[PDB]
Amino acid sequence: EIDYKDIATLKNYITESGKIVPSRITGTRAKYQRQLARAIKRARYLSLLPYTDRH
Amino acid sequence: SLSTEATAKIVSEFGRDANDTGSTEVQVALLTAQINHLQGHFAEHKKDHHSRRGLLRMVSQRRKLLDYLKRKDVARYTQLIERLGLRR
Amino acid sequence: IQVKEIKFRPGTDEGDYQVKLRSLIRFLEEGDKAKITLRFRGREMAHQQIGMEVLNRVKDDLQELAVVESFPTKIEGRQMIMVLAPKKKQ
Amino acid sequence: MRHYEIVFMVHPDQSEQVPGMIERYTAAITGAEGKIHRLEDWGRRQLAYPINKLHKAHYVLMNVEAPQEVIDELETTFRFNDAVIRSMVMRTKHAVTEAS
Amino acid sequence: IKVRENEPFDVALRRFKRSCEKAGVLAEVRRREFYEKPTTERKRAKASAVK
RNA sequence: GCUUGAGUCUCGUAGAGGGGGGUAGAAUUCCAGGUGUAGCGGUGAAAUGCGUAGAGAUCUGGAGGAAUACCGGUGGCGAAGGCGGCCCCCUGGACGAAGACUGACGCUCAGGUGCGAAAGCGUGGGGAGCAAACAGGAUUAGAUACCCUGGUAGUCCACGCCGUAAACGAUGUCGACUUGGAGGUUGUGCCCUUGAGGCGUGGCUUCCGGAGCUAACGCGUUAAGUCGACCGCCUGGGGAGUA
Repeated sequence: EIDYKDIATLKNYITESGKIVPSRITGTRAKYQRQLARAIKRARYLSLLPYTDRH
Repeated sequence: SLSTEATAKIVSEFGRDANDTGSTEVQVALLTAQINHLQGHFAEHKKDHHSRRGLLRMVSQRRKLLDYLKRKDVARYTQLIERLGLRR
Repeated sequence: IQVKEIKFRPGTDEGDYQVKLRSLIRFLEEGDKAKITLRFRGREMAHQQIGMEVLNRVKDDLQELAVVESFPTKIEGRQMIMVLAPKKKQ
Repeated sequence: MRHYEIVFMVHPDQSEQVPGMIERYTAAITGAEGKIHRLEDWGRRQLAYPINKLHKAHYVLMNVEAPQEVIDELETTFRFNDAVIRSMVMRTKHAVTEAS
Repeated sequence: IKVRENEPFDVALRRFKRSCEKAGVLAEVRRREFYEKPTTERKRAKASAVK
């Protein structure tokens, strides 16, 4: 749920281009969605999930 | 803001009875404690207006409570004004 | 030389005529061609003498400002348009 | 009274200092009467994007509840050292063990 | 904003993208913030059909 | 004398409320180096204008300040101005669950203190891009108009002054009542999350639409309804928020 380490479950919620899917298509509760954004960008700071495949 | 153990200490030491938190006496004491502590935080940065609002509100609350107590009785007001050391 | 121009009319009043003249001055000493657009309102066709004298006065107002090249001969439409040229420096 | 979770970065070829490095932090925090809960090292892992050249740096995991000053000076130690790389610390949310 | 199509068209036929441009949001975000104006999508077209 | 008005402690919850200090990436410029010879530029109004001691193009490293892409959707916060990268420290309010506690301790506010976007002025600091005044070209009956190429103050920082806006929900505040609907969101109830269903028992917010008001448009449990306590304001347009 609120964790960030489980990159495996976190991966399917992001695009191959590196963007984040909006909650409209997914169909999830908004608070879950903001917690997900928190977790993904916290991962981004620590150099686990790339910003994009540009480099 | 005020930590729980400090609140317990002040209510035990200063209150009239056990679990007597409804008294205006403890109200005034706790408000004075909080404002005296917050003097440290407004001693710095001199711009946090959005809490200056709360400080003014609580000062006004203390003023009104003390006025009501003095209007109702004199002895308790004298005991407070001498013991706590405020207003002057 | 660019093409610059302001409206004309023989019966124009005093002050605005002088401001127009001063504007034409600024344009000439900044190198602008002289073009005239005078619109004819109604029955101005019976004042040939005074109209000619007023046009002559207008040109005389440029006695020490520029040099005259052409003079009107025929009319096509409602107006005749003449071109004036900058004066050689002395 | 205040939990903290700490993970930082370290140079890949400098894995030799890791034992004594973590020992001197754990000695400092034990002198700070901290209560450790679990330790782990995921090992070197290739990172998503190259940062100041370099690749596949080494990781670390800690866990401690302790006062504030000590985390301040250990943060400063992270600061002036140049053999160390990105350091990040979270706030409270209590303590959780395991979770490799 | 991207085009990766073939030879034949080469001219216009992106007027669908003109319709999808939504000139309101671009003309609103290019020049300053408003915070009360992009509502024009609702509350003033359907709710103001006054006869 | 008393608790229904009002205030306190127990625990918990949400949240771009504020202030101070670090950190990061993408992107613009400027610098160095590698491969190298004219473009940028409304070109349905038309081209000048400048870049030509090695460049627009493409790579490898630095300088440098500024703002924080998708999340973002009136969704959330505040007394109104207003609030958006991420880390840490000080700190403000709101609300929920049932518990005890003081016993009218309230409401409203003429003069008076406080806060109050952007332009302005004073001390300094800083200057990436930006663009009032100006510089040049095209522009037509006619441009000191926009269109294009450059370009100072100023937008940035730290202290002080300035008190105004369509500071509009064009609806001053605080209470007690009166027919309805489909939502967003927030925590607990005992179940029957076991599926996303039953208690809204609350708070803040959307959009339609009765009785009833409304000159009309329309308002329409968050009233412009029926009542109460106050305050601030109005008597035709110009002359005028002028002297």
